[PDB]
Amino acid sequence: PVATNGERFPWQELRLPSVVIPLHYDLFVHPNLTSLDFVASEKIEVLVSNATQFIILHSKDLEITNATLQSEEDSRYMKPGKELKVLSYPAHEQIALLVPEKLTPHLKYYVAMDFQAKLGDGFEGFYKSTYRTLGGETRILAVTDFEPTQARMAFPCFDEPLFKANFSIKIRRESRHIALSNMPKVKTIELEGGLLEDHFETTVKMSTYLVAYIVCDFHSLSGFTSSGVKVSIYASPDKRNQTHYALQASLKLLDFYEKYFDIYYPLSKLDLIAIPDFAPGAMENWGLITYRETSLLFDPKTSSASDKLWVTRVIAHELAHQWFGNLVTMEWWNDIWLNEGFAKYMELIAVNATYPELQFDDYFLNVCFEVITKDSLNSSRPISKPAETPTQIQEMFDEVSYNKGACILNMLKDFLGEEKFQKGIIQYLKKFSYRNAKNDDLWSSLSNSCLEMTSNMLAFLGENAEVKEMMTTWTLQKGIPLLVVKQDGCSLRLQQERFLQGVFQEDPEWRALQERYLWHIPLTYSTSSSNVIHRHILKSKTDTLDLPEKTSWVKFNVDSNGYYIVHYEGHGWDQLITQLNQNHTLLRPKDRVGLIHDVFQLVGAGRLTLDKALDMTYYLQHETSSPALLEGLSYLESFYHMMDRRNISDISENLKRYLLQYFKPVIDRQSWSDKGSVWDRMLRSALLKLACDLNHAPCIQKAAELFSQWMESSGKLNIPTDVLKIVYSVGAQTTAGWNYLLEQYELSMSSAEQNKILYALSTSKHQEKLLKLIELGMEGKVIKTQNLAALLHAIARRPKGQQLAWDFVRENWTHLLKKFDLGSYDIRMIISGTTAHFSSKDKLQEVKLFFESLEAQGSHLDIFQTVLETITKNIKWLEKNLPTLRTWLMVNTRHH
Ligand SMILES: COc1ccc(C[C@@H](C(=O)NO)n2cc(CNS(=O)(=O)c3ccc(-c4ccccn4)s3)nn2)cc1
Ligand code: NA
Ligand SMILES: [Zn+2]
Repeated sequence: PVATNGERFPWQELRLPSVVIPLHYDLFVHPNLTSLDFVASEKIEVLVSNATQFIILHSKDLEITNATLQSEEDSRYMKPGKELKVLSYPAHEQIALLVPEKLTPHLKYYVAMDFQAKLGDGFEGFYKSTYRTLGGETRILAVTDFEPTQARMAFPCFDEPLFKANFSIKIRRESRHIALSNMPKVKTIELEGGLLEDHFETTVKMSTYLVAYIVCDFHSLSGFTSSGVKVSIYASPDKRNQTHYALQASLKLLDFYEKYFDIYYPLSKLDLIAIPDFAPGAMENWGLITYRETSLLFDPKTSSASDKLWVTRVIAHELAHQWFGNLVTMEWWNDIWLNEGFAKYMELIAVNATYPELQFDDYFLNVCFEVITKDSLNSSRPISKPAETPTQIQEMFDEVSYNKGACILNMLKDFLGEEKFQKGIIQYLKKFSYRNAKNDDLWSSLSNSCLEMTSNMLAFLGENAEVKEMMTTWTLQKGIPLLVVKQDGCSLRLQQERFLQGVFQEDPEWRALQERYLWHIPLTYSTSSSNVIHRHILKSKTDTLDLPEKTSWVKFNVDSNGYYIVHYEGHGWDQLITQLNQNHTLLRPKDRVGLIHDVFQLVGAGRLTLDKALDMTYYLQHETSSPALLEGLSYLESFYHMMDRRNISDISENLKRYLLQYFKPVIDRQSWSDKGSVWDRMLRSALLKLACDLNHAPCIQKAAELFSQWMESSGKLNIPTDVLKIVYSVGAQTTAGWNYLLEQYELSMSSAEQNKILYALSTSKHQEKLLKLIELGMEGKVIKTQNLAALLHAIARRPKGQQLAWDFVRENWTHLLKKFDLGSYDIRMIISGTTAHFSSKDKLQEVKLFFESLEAQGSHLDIFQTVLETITKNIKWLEKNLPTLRTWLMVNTRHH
């Protein structure tokens, strides 16, 4: 309605008009890494579908100087063309190009624009990044990051994922720099002044948010896949030795993704570059995937086995995105899960297929449990929810769109079989190649999948209808269902419910939270007598089944492959617990993990008492399966840290004693080395970290001895990676070791070692030392600002830093909003990581007042409600179960 120069804007909708459709961008960028600014020009080929007097596109923080319109099909706009009037509307981040004469439909025009801006200083758009060399030199590079709505900060464009087009990129650079982009380099021309100009191959049809171009001086290692794709791993020169595994894994993973999807990677080259200053974990720019140094680089001397697993995960995630994201892109950000959820799920398939030795199949259950934590609350959301403003679009990248989408995909695969599910995937990818799809399109392609007139045809059409109907309820409804199972000789009564955390069965608002929710749950169950898996689809609120066997216990949801919680009435829980204590080996390992998880969730839900869960944790002395052991230990360790965060010293000390005593044999048999399998090493790390956290004398002595030897040798003696973080943390307890660790941090060349050292420094007791770490992170010179969100979290969870971090966030909010966006993942993680652990009425009131203060200033986020409800959850869990824990621990002291 208005503009910066007055006058009216010929558009209101924050969505661009569908009239002018782009076809081809000609993008020339001239960045100057000395003045830290860039000048650029573009020529967009547009197709006019309806007669209009104006074109609307996106532009943000770009000074536009020249704007012309040419046409080869409309003679009125012949060469050299006419000038266009530019109107700016920053409220919607749009600009309007006013044309002198109405354009003709079904024709093609060319929009040329010259613009310029400074290199950004944050994490978005075309921004500047620095790295440190081995000798101490500091170098500068320029990198792009556009997802979701930041491509408009680099060049004016139709910045929506539906407006796919081709891209011809040209970059002007000095001789000391190289230029990378999406496509390979076709030609380099030498300029008069001595500069160089790189011309890149034209890109295929793709959305704007995947455009990338980098000017740097990195070194790379190259390799070729089976299908001839040139994979190159780029990184800072002094770090080239850290890229070997990243190349090996990318090659293998790319070959698998081609074989599995039956579609070749279409570009001739694929580049993986490790950016020093990078906010997200990685970004899937087509042919130029940018990574954090901790997500791509692997150094055997300082990287643990878990680091190897994370690097493999992120490479598999980003490579899978090349199909689920670049090849087939969503229609709009409301269905963001169509990209992210699939990629998260494809991690499991790809890693487990290519690196089964990493045993990521056992770890996948955590992905679902993390969302169950947030889905059992009223403040959750459906996987497909509309979004409009850029902040809302950024908020769509949450655990819902990622993990929940991945988990229901795994549930649907278990229901349909791997062959049928794979065929549906291949049909979906081949059908929507180089275009966009939506939620309904995916479910149609997945249900109407052909493995490898008749009654088989009628059952095939009925079952495809069934599948589509089933998944529609899983994507359009929030929450997670709870299955109540009641046994009766041969009868089995099944009830479905909306599982709620911290809202019991009789609470006055529990019936107002059971409104219209109903799920088509594909139940699977096995019995104590027959190992045969039984399948049944629950389509109503209540149902009954019959199994002629009359057995002891019935275990529903085999391997927890279904997105639901099971509850057993009567003697069901007692039968299962007795089964575990006698011979846990009769139940499947994933069944044990699901049982432990579900038991503790129901204890919070009010369907079970805490002593029941604590009595189940008795069999953990007989457990050998690492996942189940680590699950129970994590619950007990969470209980200890929940007590220690408060001043409850008696319960905390009793929990420490029980953990050190009941789990002494497993702790003592652990070595201080990097030997064994992946889960063997991860079990060692977790157990030794737990023991050293509880001030166990042998752990502390061994860690102090290792740290003393390492410091006296000055890096010459080697600490095992699996124990590296533990040793450094213990060493940081002394001012001498603390300062030495900070100095080694500044001088280190391994990002993994730096991450371990930073954690170690955060485990200090002195208030001034933690505050200095926070201030260093804010400054961004020694400790990079990209680590701030993580650092604050590590400090706030500990008792000494809880109030310090909370005070810092409340006081320096305005300074934080200058470094990150409101909807950015960093701000969301800062708020949650400093507030969600609170479990008192006073802290809940403080957080409520803080969020209200953030309101009325223009800042609103969904994480506000989620944090509040979680703090409320914690308060209710304490008041309802605190004396029970006390009594159980005291009873254990007397039971011997
Ligand atoms: C497993 O390895 C991973 C996991 C996630 C990612 C994120 C990445 C992506 O997945 N791209 O496809 N991404 C999203 C955006 C834009 N939105 S953002 O608000 O700025 C935001 C940034 C990070 C988020 C996040 C991180 C962890 C969990 C949930 N969310 S959310 N840019 N890059 C990369 C690799
Ligand atoms: Na994506
Ligand atoms: Zn992703």
